[PDB]
Amino acid sequence: ELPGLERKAHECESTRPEGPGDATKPDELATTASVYSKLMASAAKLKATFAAGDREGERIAAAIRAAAGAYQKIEEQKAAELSAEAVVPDMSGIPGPLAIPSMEYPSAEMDWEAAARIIHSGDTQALSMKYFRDQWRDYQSTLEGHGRHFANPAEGWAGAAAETCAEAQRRLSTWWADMGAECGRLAQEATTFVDAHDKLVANHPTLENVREFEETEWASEWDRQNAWAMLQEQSEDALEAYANGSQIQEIRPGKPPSIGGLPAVNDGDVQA
Repeated sequence: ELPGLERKAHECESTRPEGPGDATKPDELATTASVYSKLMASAAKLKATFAAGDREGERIAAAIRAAAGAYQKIEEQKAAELSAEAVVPDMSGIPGPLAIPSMEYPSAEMDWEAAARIIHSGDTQALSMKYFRDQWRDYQSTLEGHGRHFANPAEGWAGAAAETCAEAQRRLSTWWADMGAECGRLAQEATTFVDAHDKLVANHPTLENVREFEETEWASEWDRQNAWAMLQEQSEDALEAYANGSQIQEIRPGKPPSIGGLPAVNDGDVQA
């Protein structure tokens, strides 16, 4: 039994804390739909990548357990019952890298009463997306804490295999950190959005603006017309702000590093 090595291995398979959940768009405007699918696409892409990383962390655990099996083979070839060649860790039964689903990425007038309706037929506070944003943001730190599971090499283990695992462990550890920064990246892109949406709600004519105009007894058509003109301008001006002020970026996280073949292991690799 090689408990230092099993510990490292077990550490490596560690359950990754849950990613952020589903969000829903706050309304039915074209802008909203376009920006929303892009954030959903970005998030989709990250989950698929973290799953791939889950594989690598697990491949490493297998690597270490394979070396461990190799070490026990060495002690077995200490048959003092029959009275010291290096052994290659069996990796012929270790899962390969989990493929990252090649899913593609989206990319992009009406009267004010209608616009108003659509807007206020939705969540004017965009809580699902604010929540989505909140979650992704927090996951940054979490994913950083997660990578700490790999940062430190098995204790009392030296040799080429042990340094091979170490370097691979460090690369995964750094990568989970970088994946954490991608969370912060998504969240800032979400924030760009919910803030812009918030400005639209704040500046587009409200449902009160609608009734106030529909229930007004207008002296003439000139008064009624000129009063409409101003709310159609106000509608269009806020909606173009929303369109420009909400355009956002595609999150493209890099594939996790993989560990590959281990060398042979020797007696005296592991502490007594």
